[PDB]
Amino acid sequence: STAGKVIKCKAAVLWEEKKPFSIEEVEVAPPKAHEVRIKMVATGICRSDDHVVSGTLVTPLPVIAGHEAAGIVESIGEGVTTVRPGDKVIPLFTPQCGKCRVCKHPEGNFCLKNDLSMPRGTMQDGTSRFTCRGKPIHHFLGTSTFSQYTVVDEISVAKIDAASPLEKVCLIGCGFSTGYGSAVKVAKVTQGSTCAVFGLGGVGLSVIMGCKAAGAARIIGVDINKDKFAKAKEVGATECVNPQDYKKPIQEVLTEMSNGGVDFSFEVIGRLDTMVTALSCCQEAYGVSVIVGVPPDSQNLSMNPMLLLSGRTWKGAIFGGFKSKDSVPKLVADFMAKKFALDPLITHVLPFEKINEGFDLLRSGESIRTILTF
Amino acid sequence: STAGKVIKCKAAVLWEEKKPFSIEEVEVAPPKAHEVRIKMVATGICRSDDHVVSGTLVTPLPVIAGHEAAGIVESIGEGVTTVRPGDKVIPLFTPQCGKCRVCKHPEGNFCLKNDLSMPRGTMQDGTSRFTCRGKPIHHFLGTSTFSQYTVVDEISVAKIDAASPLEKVCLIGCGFSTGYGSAVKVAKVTQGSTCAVFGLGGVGLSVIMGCKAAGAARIIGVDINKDKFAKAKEVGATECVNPQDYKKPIQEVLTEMSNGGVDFSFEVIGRLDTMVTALSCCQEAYGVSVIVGVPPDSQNLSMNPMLLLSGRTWKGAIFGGFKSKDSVPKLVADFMAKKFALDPLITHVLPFEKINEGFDLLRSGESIRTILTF
Ligand SMILES: [Zn+2]
Ligand SMILES: [Zn+2]
Ligand SMILES: [Zn+2]
Ligand SMILES: [Zn+2]
Repeated sequence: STAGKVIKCKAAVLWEEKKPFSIEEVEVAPPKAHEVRIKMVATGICRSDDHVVSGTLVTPLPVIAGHEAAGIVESIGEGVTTVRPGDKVIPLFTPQCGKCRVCKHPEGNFCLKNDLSMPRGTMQDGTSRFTCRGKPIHHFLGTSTFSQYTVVDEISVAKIDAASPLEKVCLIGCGFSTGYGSAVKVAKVTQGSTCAVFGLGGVGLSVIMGCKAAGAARIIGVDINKDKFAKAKEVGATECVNPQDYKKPIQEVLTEMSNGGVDFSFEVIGRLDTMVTALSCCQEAYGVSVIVGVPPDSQNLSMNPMLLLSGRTWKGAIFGGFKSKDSVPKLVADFMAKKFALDPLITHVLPFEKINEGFDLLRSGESIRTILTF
Repeated sequence: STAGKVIKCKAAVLWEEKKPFSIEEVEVAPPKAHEVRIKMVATGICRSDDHVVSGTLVTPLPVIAGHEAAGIVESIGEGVTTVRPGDKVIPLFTPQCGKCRVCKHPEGNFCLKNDLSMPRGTMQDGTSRFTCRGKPIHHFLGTSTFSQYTVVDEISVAKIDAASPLEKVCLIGCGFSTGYGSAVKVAKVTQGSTCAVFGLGGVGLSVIMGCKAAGAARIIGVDINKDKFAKAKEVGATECVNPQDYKKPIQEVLTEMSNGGVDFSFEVIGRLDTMVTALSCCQEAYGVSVIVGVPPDSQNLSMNPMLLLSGRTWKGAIFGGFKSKDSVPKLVADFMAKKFALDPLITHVLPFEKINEGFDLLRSGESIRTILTF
């Protein structure tokens, strides 16, 4: 009954930088060929949406942010074959065109048809499917999840298990997959190993879960916030050290505990200094260090190349290294299996009209994760 | 007839820093348990021996440098089982104890019983087997190859094919294995791939040979010395670019030629800037960059962590990543097979008494490789 025409719903529009979201009434055009229209059930509030707000992550304004969510398909345009109206889904911030140099590469996952490198804030056709009173509103990463309805290209959507709690699995859209995959697919943690995770936030907790799934024998969780240590242990950290309690550099305290250094270290905070530190606390001969995120406004770090000469590996990734369309479905399946748990991460569920409030919880504080329900 | 007592031979002793080598008469004590005495047939002159001279690579003086050579066993001490008097060998700058955390690791190769990290300039027992007129002379990396006779621990020696041209295979002791292995074992180049090698010197030429053995489909050789380009092509480079001819940064010219960037890049010069450049000219989503060497006096490089975030890998290694004792024997076997050639690298053969002259050829110039014969 909306199957073939415009929709009128409320979306959180960012007109200007450093301005709160504006609950507005916008019209959502019907999906063109290979586009899919989804009715949002829940969306998480991720750090990267706040960067849009600061002007740190530069993308065309006004826009409709959000990228970590789950929904239900309302209508699909011409040529769509992967989803059907009524199907559960998760929109993908990192596409899967399935045909670029990267999609075909057995390891690569940063699909070339992504809108994060040189942001356009459009659909693959270069047009916006949103208007606010005659004014065109830009998309955010082919997602725009801070809307009751959104349109996404077919390469930016994944069909998941129909019995999926969408108020929980929305995590698989960013936060969880990003940390989880960093462990299991980027570092490729091995059983019996020792790992160090710098930052015990939500992505942080997801890395620990990965390291655990992977089979690590020890997981040192490091944060300067004692308070964050309980969940970490509950989720899998075997130990937790507060760099603030030692009279010496933790790379040292860390190299001493692991007797030589850890097998894998994770810098999940995005700090430059911490990036180097984690590189160092790693076994000099065969240690692997993974950078989970770096603020979009990061500067150059200072390092001694000698750190790599001994035998260390330094890696990075977007979306936990997962081939998005192939993998999302699988993470739900594993969750449905009772494999991993997602609850420990959800610290707040607010109705969607209270967005800006969610952002406050995020901005100055302890909010592991805030889920917005529609 | 020397089988169980001191020997008197000539060695190149470095008494002081920034002083030429002194052809001297020194006595070589007989091998203790698990030590082996070797009669040198030839030794290459490697860049790292000159660092000892500048004071850049800090090791106890006076010392007997050299570490890239081949010889014949004269006597073996108690408990030796791997070599027998008369056997061809290659002394190993990077040991193989076979029992440290690193020897047991399937990838690690930087044996923990190495003398490069915290140089002692002794034997595993902490004693020197050299004296010059009553004065003790230090060892260099468990090797000291600038001597007619040397003593090495059993973990620092490899037995090779008895039909081996030792005036050619001495290369497998440093120079060749270092570049070769960087390709075939550290980057683990794959067939059909595109590679970029920064620096067309000897290790440089060995990386190109590796990339070729490995099966690359394209090999861009980069150097600011047009003159070095012929051997590179002869040895395997499909193309050669001189950064000096473009009006733009080669990371760009390079990203444009490889249409996205190379699969693997090698920084074989040891320059900080070049280190970053090679990181960048690599496919953002799945490109691997390998650092073959860094001067022992290197400073911190400046970099944007964002380079790794997309999906790139940054690695380093000592001795081409090869498990020394296991591998050396195999590189001779492959050479004996007609697999790879070593000649193109040997640009100079000088009798050993003319050491300092070899160092001149090295120091200011084009000398791919200088082999010293005893
Ligand atoms: Zn693609
Ligand atoms: Zn996110
Ligand atoms: Zn060892
Ligand atoms: Zn060398």
